[PDB]
Amino acid sequence: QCGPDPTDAYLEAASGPYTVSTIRVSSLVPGFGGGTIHYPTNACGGKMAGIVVIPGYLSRESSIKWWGPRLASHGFVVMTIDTNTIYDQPSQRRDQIEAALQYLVNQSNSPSSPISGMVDSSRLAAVGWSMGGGATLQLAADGGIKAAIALAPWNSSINDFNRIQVPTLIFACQLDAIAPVALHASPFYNRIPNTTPKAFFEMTGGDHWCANGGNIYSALLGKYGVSWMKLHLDQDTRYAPFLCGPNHAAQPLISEYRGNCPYEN
Repeated sequence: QCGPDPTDAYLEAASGPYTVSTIRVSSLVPGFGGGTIHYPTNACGGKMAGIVVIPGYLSRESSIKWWGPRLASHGFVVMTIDTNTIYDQPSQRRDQIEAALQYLVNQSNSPSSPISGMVDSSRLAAVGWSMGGGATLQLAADGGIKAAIALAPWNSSINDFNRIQVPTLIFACQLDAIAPVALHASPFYNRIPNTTPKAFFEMTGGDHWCANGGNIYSALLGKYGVSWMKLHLDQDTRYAPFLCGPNHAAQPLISEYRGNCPYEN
């Protein structure tokens, strides 16, 4: 689709090619707690996919805000959000992801928004951390987003994740003591139907915050995360060989990889 041919260095860089502007979204917005819209101002032309990023229990927008610039600078409209309260529960978080996505669609079709005309509503995704990652997987099981990324997800083991038909990438944090991989990210990944494109990247040594960015894992998180959205939202197959082919487990910072490559289409 749009932009430079990708390379490892280009995808591992702290910033993608585009300058990013931001809009503050007030907490008075209906259906979620406000946040920040990130959008590129010099991307090559058309409408873009829209992405919502949601934090976990007890946590604010600031905890996941790193994903906003990193995705937006590669040609996405990306809204990092607060929930209504930091104590919100899993199904409430799932409802708020959906309200936030609806907000991006509504503002793109508004006469008073800097992102008027910029969001393609057929190409929407969610990124979520912890309880917000469990809520992202729940939304994925409902079927109405086009891609999902879960960051150290936490969820009840009673779930519908064996119904997920949405391409899903899970980042697991090897030493997670809040959502231990063996009890959360790993069984969630396993249950996703094997007819659904999926990937599992476990980060060596990571605690529960490891997949939030702004740390030693940034280069790999950003490379795989942007490649996931480019491949599955934009259908940009130039990003497939960064996800399918490489010996991911040879990386010092990868302690386990799973996937069902090649992603056919």
